[PDB]
Amino acid sequence: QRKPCDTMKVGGNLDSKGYGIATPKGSSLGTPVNLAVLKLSEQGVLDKLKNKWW
Amino acid sequence: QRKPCDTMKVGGNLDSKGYGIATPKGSSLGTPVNLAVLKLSEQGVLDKLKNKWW
Amino acid sequence: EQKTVVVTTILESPYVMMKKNHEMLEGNERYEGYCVDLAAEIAKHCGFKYKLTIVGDGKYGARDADTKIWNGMVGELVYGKADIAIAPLTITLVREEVIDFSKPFMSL
Repeated sequence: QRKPCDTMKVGGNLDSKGYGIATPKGSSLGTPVNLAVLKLSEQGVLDKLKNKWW
Repeated sequence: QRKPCDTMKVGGNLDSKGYGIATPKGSSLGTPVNLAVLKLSEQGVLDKLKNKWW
Repeated sequence: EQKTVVVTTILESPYVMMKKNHEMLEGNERYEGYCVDLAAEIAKHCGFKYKLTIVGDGKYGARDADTKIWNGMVGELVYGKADIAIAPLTITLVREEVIDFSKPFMSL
């Protein structure tokens, strides 16, 4: 979408993978943010961000 | 790819999901089963069986 | 009593964008974007205080040869420059064995 529109996809993409937040081992911050990510995942707020930024 | 060959895919994948083997809540064998799954994955037999069948 | 944490992020143009007043703002104000407002929402739910920072290596970066000693973005976690990462970074066991990861937020 960033003009000039001189690039294009071809083919049905290659694979499926996830992106996620990360945290070093034993760090206390891990699960209290993971539960917040779960909250957002079930509330669907991410759809607002996707709309806003693509 | 089967004999009639009279139908075809169109487009790419709509989303992504995955399969997992399932059992009732708290089934104690589930972790042995999870280890078996992990080993069969590491052994590449998940490739072997599909390469046989497809 | 009080506590604060340092966050790692990257200026990937879909995910983080440099606000025009880039001369003097702090990283909590320098930036906007999908990662930025996701992080803001996470801190809104979790309540912890934080500061955003760019990855100091500014890149993904490779494994150290024959050692797999980590790149900048991972080392800033493992070596205490930061305590959480919120970035477009691929989930894999070769990383999960070293550090924990959330549930994925997107599939691609």
